[PDB]
Amino acid sequence: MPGSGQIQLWQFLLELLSDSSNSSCITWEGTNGEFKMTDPDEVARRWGERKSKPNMNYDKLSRALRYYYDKNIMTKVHGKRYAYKFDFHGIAQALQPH
Amino acid sequence: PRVVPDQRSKFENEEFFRKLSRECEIKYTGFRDRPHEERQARFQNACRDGRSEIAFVATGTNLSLQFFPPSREYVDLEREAGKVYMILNGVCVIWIDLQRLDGMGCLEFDEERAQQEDALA
Amino acid sequence: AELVRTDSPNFLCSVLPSHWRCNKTLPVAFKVVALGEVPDGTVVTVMAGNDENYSAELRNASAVMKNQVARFNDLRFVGRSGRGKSFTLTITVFTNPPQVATYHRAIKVTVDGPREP
DNA sequence: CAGAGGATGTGGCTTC
DNA sequence: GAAGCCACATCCTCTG
Ligand SMILES: [Mg+2]
Repeated sequence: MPGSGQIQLWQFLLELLSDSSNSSCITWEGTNGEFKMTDPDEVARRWGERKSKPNMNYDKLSRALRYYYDKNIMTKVHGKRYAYKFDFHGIAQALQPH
Repeated sequence: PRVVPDQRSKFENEEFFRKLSRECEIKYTGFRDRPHEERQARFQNACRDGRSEIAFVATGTNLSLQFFPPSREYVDLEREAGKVYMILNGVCVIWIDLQRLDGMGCLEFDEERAQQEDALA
Repeated sequence: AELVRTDSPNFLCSVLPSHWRCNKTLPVAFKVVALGEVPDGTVVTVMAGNDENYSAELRNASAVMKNQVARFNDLRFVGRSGRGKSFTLTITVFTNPPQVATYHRAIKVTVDGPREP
C-alpha cells in the first residue's frame, strides 16, 4: 500500500517513538497505545523538514491528525495537552480486508 | 401536458426504453452506507408499505418505485421463497432476493393508462 | 438562473457544471421546474445513476416543490462517477402516481474539481 | 487556547 | 499524460 513508497504521518511519527534518541520531542505513555508531545512546534518543524514544508507548525500538522478520527487510525486522550493514541486493531483492516 | 402525444412510438423508438425493455440486472440502492443485516430489514419493511429504490446496474438508471394505483399483484412474496415480485419521460410504464438484495426486472409499456392519460387532452 | 432540457419535456432543471469535486457546495444551487401544475408541497428526490457505483451517495438529495419550482438548499455529490464517466441522475416527483425525468451526461464527479494541469 | 472540523487548494502517486 | 486518486496543506471557525 502507498504507505511503503511515499512518507505518511503515523508512519513518520513512529520513526521517533521507537527511536530512543528522539525522546527529546515525544515518548510512549504506558503499556496501552498512547504518546506524549514534548516540543509541539519542533515536532512539526521536522515534519516540515521532511515534507519540504518550512511554513509548517503544530496547528497545521495537528489538523491532519484530527482527520484520522473518522477513519479509525488513532484517537484523542481527552483533556491531556497534546496526547492521542493509535487504533492498530483498525490499521490492519485499513491495510488488509476481512 | 403529463405525457407525450406519440406515447407508444417513444417506448418502441427511444434507445433509453428498448435498453430497459429486456430483463436487466437490478439492485437495491437504499441505505448504501449501512450493514447487510439492516439493509435486508429496511428493504422488506418498505416493500410491504408499497415503495422502494431499485436501479438497473448495467445502464446505471436509478428509480424510486410505488406499488399502488399494502397490495396483492404489485408486491408478491409467495411466487418464490427468498425473493419478492409510473410516467417515465412522459410514457406510462410498469424480482429481488431477500438475502442478496439483487435480482432481475424490466419496463413494460402500459396500454391501459396511455389511453386514460391521452384522453385528458 | 439558467435552465436546460430533460428527457421529460414536462420538467426542467439547473445547468449542473461539466466536472466538479467530490462533495462540494455547488456553484449554482439546484433548481427543478414544474411546467405542468404540481401541488406546491410535493417532495422531489434525485438518485445518481451510472454503470459504475449504480447509486452514488448524495446529501440534501430531497427537496420540497414550492410555487411550481423545487429548489435543493445545497445538493452535494459524494459517490464518484469515475474517469470520463458521468451520472444519468434520476429525478422523482412523489405524487399519485409519481413521474420521473432522466438526465444523461449530467456531471463528472472526481476527488478534484478540474485544476490547471 | 486547544481541540473538532467544514472548505478548498496542493503535490506526489497509480491508471487509464 | 490528463485524469483519478491520494494523504495532507493551509485556512479560518467556533465553543467548551
Ligand atoms: Mg468555513
